[PDB]
Amino acid sequence: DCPVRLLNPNIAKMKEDILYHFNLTTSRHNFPALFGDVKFVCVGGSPSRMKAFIRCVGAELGLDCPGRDYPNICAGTDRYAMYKVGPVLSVSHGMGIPSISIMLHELIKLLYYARCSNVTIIRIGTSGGIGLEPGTVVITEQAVDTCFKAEFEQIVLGKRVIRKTDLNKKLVQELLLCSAELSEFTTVVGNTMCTLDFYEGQGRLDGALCSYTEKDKQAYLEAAYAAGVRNIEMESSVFAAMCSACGLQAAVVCVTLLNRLEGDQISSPRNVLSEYQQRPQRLVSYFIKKKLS
Amino acid sequence: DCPVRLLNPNIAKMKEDILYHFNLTTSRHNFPALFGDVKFVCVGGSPSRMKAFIRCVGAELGLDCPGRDYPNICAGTDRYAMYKVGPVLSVSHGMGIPSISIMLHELIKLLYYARCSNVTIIRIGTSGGIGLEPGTVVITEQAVDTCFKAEFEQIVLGKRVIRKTDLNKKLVQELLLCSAELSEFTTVVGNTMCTLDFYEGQGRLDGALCSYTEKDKQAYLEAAYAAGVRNIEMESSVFAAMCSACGLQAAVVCVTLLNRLEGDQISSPRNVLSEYQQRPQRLVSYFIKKKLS
Ligand SMILES: O=c1[nH]c(=O)n(COCCO)cc1Cc1ccccc1
Ligand SMILES: O=c1[nH]c(=O)n(COCCO)cc1Cc1ccccc1
Repeated sequence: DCPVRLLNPNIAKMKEDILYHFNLTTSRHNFPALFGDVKFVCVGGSPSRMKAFIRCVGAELGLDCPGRDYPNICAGTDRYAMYKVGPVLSVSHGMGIPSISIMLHELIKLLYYARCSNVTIIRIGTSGGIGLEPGTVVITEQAVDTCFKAEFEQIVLGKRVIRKTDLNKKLVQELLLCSAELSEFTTVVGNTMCTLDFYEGQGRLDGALCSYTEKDKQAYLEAAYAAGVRNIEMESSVFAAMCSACGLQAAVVCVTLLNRLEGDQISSPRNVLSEYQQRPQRLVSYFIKKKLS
Repeated sequence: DCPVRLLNPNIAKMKEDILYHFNLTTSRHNFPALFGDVKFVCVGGSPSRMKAFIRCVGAELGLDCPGRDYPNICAGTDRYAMYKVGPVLSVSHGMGIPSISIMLHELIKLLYYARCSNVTIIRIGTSGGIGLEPGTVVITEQAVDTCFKAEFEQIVLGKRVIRKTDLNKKLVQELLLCSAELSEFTTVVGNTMCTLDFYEGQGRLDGALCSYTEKDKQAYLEAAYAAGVRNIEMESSVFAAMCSACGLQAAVVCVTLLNRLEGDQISSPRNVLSEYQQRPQRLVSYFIKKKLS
């Protein structure tokens, strides 16, 4: 029905291709054999979260592997980790726009080389909330920039280029339905601001550098809230800009680890934080199992 | 004798500080005892390279423990890895400005809490060459942007802020003298262009997306070269800006994996690429040995 597509005429003309940061090559690896059956891709910053994710899905799907292991498909490199259980692939992306951008360029080409179709991609992550209790799960409506607009900007051969951000509306509704059925945590739908710096780029007072006042950053966070922003993270704008352009249905599901209107460091005890950290995995693995049921 | 400094008044008012992405805190770790002897810090993208680096410099210094693991000081998290031997720290930083930015805010705080002084910090890494033979090591003179200027722009509370990039001129000279004495590979001094992204951000033709022609990327690379740029990477601009601000003497030493005027993928056999990858490590460990003897 809907094949993954690239927006690059040069790919067709290449004899072989190397997915440098995955250590996978079309000369050595049989892409349709390895990945042709992939229907769900889940991505997140931490390699150990992504392995925890695949194990969670394994057990949900009863495709479980009880007493046994999920090999890292990227063994041989440590730029990203990658795991697979049935039609589900789990991929780490590190932190920040450039780190996920590289992963996405290589992932989208793998999916294309695998002859994948009807792929859903969901980012699971963590975030700072604005005016939400800690632990709230946010399903992103729009991924927005530091002016609270639905855009991703980058420089390409010296020229400022802008792409619109786009997340599948129907997917947001499907995820919300799952969350209501689960009833295990508060879930809200709102806008997610994506920044390039975690400290000064998100109005923190605890960096090595801070050129502004508590009152300054508070006015900034309030202005974000008024424009519909509910959480803050570092990957969502390029993720939304790229995935739509390539024929993938995409969502972003992040848990808030603190309320930024009240401060900058996490004051949840360790057991409570571990619980928050598995909420996006819980929702998404539940959602996948539903789809495969 | 120059202590590490912070540009943030709020730090003195905090009772404790958690370096979230290192899994270290000031209440649970005696930073002066643990890190107080640090005089050199080497940073790079890959944790496995940074572990290889510490093993290398440990042997140079006569501190090597045949049959002992170097422990990861950041055990408990997988955001970054960190290793130590005597007065040398090795820290991974992942890929891109945001990822290294997080690491540098926390590292500079750590060095401050440890009461370190006269610290030298050197980034080792890989790069795309412009008009250099593959495997050439570039000691960066100025870290430049896509206009080819020695500036780093960031958004702070929705506002553009421009900072100067400053790499220590004396340290460049010392690394150049070291390279001439070692005489194990071609070493040049030149400018290094720092881009946000890797595929379209560096004019490659092999991404999932590509908006320009081979001719247009070639012209842009030629304009970079005419402006003094000899290599291209993804972290030098923010590294230079932050380190100079906080009183660390900083330098960047990268190896070129290809010449981008010839194309975008590595023609080098993998055994050769493996020798190239070890060259910045070789130079900097040698430099540290000289400095400490
Ligand atoms: O405020 C945040 N902002 C943010 O971009 N994230 C993004 O996930 C980034 C890696 O920690 C996560 C948080 C929550 C947080 C708060 C304090 C310490 C660590 C993480
Ligand atoms: O062209 C480059 N540009 C670039 O920013 N780097 C930076 O180190 C980046 C992580 O892959 C490394 C290179 C060398 C290279 C070339 C082809 C494939 C992989 C790496």
